[PDB]
Order: sequence, then structure tokens, then C-alpha cells
Amino acid sequence: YGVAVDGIYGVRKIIFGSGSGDTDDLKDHGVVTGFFATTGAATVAAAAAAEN
Amino acid sequence: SITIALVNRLNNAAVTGASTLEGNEEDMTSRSLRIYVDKRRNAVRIAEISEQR
Amino acid sequence: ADTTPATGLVVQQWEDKFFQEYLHDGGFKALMGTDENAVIQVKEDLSKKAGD
Repeated sequence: YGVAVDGIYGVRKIIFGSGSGDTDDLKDHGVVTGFFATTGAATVAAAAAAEN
Repeated sequence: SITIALVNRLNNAAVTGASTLEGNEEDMTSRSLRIYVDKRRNAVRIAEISEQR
Repeated sequence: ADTTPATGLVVQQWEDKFFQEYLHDGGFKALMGTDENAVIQVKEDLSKKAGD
């Protein structure tokens, strides 16, 4: 007997343009991010959290 | 995909008195955001003897 | 000025109907028959009996 849960959906961060065009300079609609320092153990590894 | 819309505010000086408005109308700017949907699922399979035990 | 919808807000519609490619059937169905002088002989004897 196989029981399977399934769903078709998508979660996105609402970002809207600010320039002349429709997809120009994207600002977050209602989110403010703050990057701070912490003493806790890292969750994302250095290789994974690096740029590119 | 589904496209959601945002209507920008109007920031033109109000036309006061008996001044013409038929030509000095504002333009309404709108923005769009497209969100894609994907299928995600998981499954668990169990034998009948495991159900009985 | 004049108000126009955004470039990404211009709606495109899709139709639920589809076209099919034109295929020539050859016209052999008119020559099929169970008579002795048929151009194409139809033997439906295996539909009731056994054998390949």
C-alpha cells in the first residue's frame, strides 16, 4: 500500500520594479532584510554559502 | 504561472478652481510579478504483513 | 498623459481546441470484403477460434 502526498504550488518573494520599465529596478514590496553577526554554529557551509 | 499586479500611487498637484482637466490628466503606472508553480510530492510504501504485525 | 497597462500585464489567451494534421487513408477500405473476388480478403475466423 502506497500513500503519497502531492501538491502543485509555488512560493515567491513579492518584488516590484521601480524604473520606467516593468522589470527595471526590483525593490522588495514589504520585506526589510538585516544581516548581522552571530555566535551560533553555521547552518550553510562555507563552500555553499560562498558567492557564485 | 500567475501574474499579480501592483498599482502605483498618483502624485500630481490637484487641479483647483475652474481649471481644465480634460487634457491635464494623470497616467497610472502598474507593475507585474510572475510566480511559477511546481509539483512536489512524497510517498511511503508499506507491505501488508507489516500492516498486520 | 494616457494610462496604459504594463508590458508584463498584457494578457495572452490560449485556446482549448487544437488542429489535426491531414492524413490520406489510402482508400483501401473500399476494397475490403469477405466475397471470393474481393481485392483485399478479410479473414475474421481467428476472432472466434484459437491460433496465431
